[PDB]
Amino acid sequence: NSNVVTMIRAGSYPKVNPTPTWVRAIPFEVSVQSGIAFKVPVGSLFSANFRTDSFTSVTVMSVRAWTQLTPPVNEYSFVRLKPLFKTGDSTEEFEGRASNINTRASVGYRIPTNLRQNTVAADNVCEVRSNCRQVALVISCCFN
Amino acid sequence: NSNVVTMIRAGSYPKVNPTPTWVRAIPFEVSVQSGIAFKVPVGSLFSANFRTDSFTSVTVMSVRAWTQLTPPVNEYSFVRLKPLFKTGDSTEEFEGRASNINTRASVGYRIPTNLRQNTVAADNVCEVRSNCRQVALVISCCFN
Amino acid sequence: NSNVVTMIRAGSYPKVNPTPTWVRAIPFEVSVQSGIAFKVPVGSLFSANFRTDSFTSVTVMSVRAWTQLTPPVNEYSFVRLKPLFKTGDSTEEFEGRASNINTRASVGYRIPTNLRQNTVAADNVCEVRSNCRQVALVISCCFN
Amino acid sequence: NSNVVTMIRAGSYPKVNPTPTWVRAIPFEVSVQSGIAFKVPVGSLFSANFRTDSFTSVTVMSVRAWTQLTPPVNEYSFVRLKPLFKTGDSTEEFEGRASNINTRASVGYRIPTNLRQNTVAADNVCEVRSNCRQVALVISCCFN
Amino acid sequence: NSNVVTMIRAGSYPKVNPTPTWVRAIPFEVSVQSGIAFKVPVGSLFSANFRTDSFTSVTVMSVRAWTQLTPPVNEYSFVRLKPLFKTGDSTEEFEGRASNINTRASVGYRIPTNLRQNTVAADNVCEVRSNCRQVALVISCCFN
Amino acid sequence: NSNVVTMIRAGSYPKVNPTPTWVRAIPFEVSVQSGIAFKVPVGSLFSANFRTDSFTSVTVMSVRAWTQLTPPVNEYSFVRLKPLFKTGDSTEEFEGRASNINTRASVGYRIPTNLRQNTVAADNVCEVRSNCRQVALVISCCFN
Amino acid sequence: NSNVVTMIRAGSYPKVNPTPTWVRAIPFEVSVQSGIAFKVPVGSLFSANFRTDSFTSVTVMSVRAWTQLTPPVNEYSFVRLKPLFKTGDSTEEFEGRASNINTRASVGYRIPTNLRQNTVAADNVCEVRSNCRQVALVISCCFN
RNA sequence: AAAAAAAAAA
RNA sequence: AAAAAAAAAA
RNA sequence: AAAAAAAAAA
RNA sequence: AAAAAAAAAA
RNA sequence: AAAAAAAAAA
RNA sequence: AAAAAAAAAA
RNA sequence: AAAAAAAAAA
RNA sequence: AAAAAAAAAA
RNA sequence: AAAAAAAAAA
RNA sequence: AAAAAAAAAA
RNA sequence: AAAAAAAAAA
RNA sequence: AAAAAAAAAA
RNA sequence: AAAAAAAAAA
RNA sequence: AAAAAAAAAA
Ligand SMILES: [Mg+2]
Ligand SMILES: [Mg+2]
Repeated sequence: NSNVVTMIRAGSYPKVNPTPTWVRAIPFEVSVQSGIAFKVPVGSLFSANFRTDSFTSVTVMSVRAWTQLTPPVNEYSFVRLKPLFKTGDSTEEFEGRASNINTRASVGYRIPTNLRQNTVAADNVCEVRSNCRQVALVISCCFN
Repeated sequence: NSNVVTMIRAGSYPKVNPTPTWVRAIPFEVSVQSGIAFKVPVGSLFSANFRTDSFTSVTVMSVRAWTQLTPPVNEYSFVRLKPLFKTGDSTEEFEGRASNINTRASVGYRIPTNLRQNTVAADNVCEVRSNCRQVALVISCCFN
Repeated sequence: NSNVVTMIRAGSYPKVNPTPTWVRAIPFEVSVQSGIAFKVPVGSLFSANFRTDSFTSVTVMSVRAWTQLTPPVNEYSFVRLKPLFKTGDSTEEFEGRASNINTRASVGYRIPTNLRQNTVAADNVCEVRSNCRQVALVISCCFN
Repeated sequence: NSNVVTMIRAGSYPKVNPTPTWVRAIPFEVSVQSGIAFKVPVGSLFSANFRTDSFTSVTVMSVRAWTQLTPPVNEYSFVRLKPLFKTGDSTEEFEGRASNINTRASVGYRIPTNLRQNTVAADNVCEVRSNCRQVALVISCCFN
Repeated sequence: NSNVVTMIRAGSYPKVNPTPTWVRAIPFEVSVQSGIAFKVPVGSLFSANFRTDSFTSVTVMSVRAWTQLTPPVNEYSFVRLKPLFKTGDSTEEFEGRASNINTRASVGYRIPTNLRQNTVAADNVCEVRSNCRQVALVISCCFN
Repeated sequence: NSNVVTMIRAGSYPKVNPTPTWVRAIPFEVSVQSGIAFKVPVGSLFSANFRTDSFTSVTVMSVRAWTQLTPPVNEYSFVRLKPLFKTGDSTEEFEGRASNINTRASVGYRIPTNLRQNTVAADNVCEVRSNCRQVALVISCCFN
Repeated sequence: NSNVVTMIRAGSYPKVNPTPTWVRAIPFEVSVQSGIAFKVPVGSLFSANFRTDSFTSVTVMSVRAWTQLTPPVNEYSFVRLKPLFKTGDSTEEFEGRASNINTRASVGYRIPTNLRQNTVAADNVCEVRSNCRQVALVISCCFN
């Protein structure tokens, strides 16, 4: 390959976009209480911590969750996800449980193409339930 | 395809990165004076206007330039690029000229793999010369 | 095949969901008045009569309608469907007519993937018009 | 694919059923005492918690069990299942044991076609034995 | 081919629709001010001038824009499009620039299937920015 | 497929037409008297009820007719069509009869390419005769 | 297949045996002391608990052992098996050790065809040694 | 990958 | 997938 | 290995 | 016959 | 399955 | 798809 | 056309 | 020779 | 293995 | 050249 | 059409 | 894609 | 013989 | 020999 700078025979000015879209896998944690569902805010996806503070909308594709702290004594960890949507919330409770007391419980869900619209900060992604005080989420989405 | 939310049989917690790299084509303009070279600052690449204010380093791959305003009376536009490098500046003057007085002049250069290291805000990319008061640049780079 | 109970070499605890989705064909009737459009409520889809009272949302895929009572004297039955959507109602009037005075008139419409979002009890599916006092609907949908 | 609503050339009124059958995997827990067998009631399968309260009968296909709490000190978890049938109870004691003290014990059994008849709330599925105070069951069945 | 009228052996009365959908490419202009974004109203798509006054909803598929008047002295034309959506506005600024001062600048964007829902008169399609006082749009859509 | 908005590399301004042609199947009814021919006016094809009020001309391709009300006592329905043309009316009487007293009679005719010219509101399509007080027409035409 | 009882064209009285042989995998536990070998009695294989109380002889094919309780503090479990035979005891000490302190240690041995003779209650199968107070055995044998 | 239940298509 | 024991079929 | 987003090449 | 949802198997 | 009209792609 | 009547073409 | 029940044949 | 139950192997 | 009667499927 | 919408044919 | 970055699948 | 000049490799 | 830099051609 | 109109057949 070349070891020096070389000329580029540029043509006309191209189509440009200073603020493009971005497909990402965003990791963040949420605090969870015993027997109570926690509504995950879409606003958590927009942050300088993820280089996404310039976005105001996002299209969520999938959600994965893991328990982030140990479970109560004698128990195995569990985590549940209930998808939420502006056009109508679901009543599914996708659940994962650990089979070793020292291991994380995990589960996830995919959003179908027909339900992949935008969401803003004030919207919620899903409800999280667990016997662990913290849950780690990894959300696959398209910032736009 | 599916019309409803479906379960994802998630496994162990994956490797994650909240602040990934980003390959981009960044468009911006610079002011140019007659007979004077303008040093293009790398700092112009880091801005909320490009969603890149969270980065402090960038690896430039190629630089393309176009005249952005009309040339002086009776003249055809021209633009020249002189690559700059922290390990030693080049003396090449890659030039493009218009063949129609109403059209932009354009030129570019590719940086070879061996010279693709990082640059920070205080560094300069290249020197620009033109008979036009403004030059539009489109820089292909890897933010990291 | 086996005539006795046999062991299952079960492994780790699986992913579970006590409240899954359900693809259905829901039959119900609506009362219709001469020259007046009847707005079909989505709420009619949630009922113990269909085993769907545990759901609060549904994604409608297609709607089919049949006249359920005889038409006025000297006439042939007819039924019209006008799709309704939260993002904007349609002005289509899909119509079917009977070709035998003693036979039902029928028609239907398919909702495209891009318009297959959720609906809740307070929403309406479509407007029904007919010269018959009752119309029988069969709605293909995904409860979630 | 289509982006708009389209007509369906519906024919005669079809055969319908407002209350269909449903093949499911039902997860629930039972409390177990040391040295005592717990009779699992079929009634636990009918609940609004599973969207099955509209059913009064079910055909069980298979039963899987996991210990749901930690075992006594110095021990490895174990779980046993004894199939029960209205025409004659079995004396099999299908057992699983953990090989790591921190892991669940698991086992299951399949019901042969010849023994797949209906069961009602007052009937029992099987007897559960364990050294753990709770057992998690996942029953594969056909609600009708 | 036949030179006279011929009989058609018609059967039963067909399914009919007096008010069908219509796929179109709608051309219209908007006034634009220096440094200010113009919100393009969906209402502009419904007009007797396009034979679309009978529609109240439309599904936009793509938007293309061209500068419609000459740019300021010494400049090249430019046009920018920022997609707007009821579920969340985008922050993309798709841009085109002219490479000849006497030529139009142009750009466009495609709406993905998952975001192709209906819009009504009060909704907005996108924001337009330009250095030209007028922009000509051609919107590909499905009236319904 | 894409889940986000994407750029379109638009070129020059295309050829456009705000008021295009439209191929349609138009359904409407006419009142018919015993032993009297009813001249079907072309004007009935132009109406807001069909989204065609912006057109003033139409090219008819084919005409189909069905009896729309029951026939007199003891009789079977019948319908006759006599094509009319500005350059010379036909004397054909294309006829259909029912073979069941409760069923519609139907018939149609195709206009040959050589006779497919435009017609305006004041023109007539055909003459209708029937023993039924109403006839339902479905006219295949090209609005222009 | 048949849904009713059907005739069997039986012939002469067959050879019969009310008390047949049985190939089994028998699970049972033994108590073990630190630094002391435990002689496993063959008599443990004959019990109503295994449905084998009607047998007085058995041919052992293989022996597998697992530690059944946790090991002493700071240690990994271990289990050793020394085969015993009426014609001459072996001096082999087949051993397994755990590689995780929370996991069972396991080992086994196969008896060659030439040493597969019968054993009665008063005979011993093998000697067991372990640092765990209990060992779980699974013996593959032929009851006769 | 096949099969069973609900749905859709053919 | 083959083999051994019980059973069934051929 | 294919696909989607950004980029580059053709 | 294929596909989508629940389940089962591989 | 082909064709005509509107649209999109190539 | 073939044939018969009128017409046209070859 | 195959299968199940009764019968017949082989 | 195949299948079902228990076991073993792969 | 085919056929006849009843049934089921196609 | 394929596809989507309206129409026509098969 | 291939490749690089982010993502998804296998 | 080939060739000429400088360089590198073979 | 291929490749890299400058040039030329296609 | 094909096609168009009327008829008949398939
Ligand atoms: Mg009848
Ligand atoms: Mg471990």
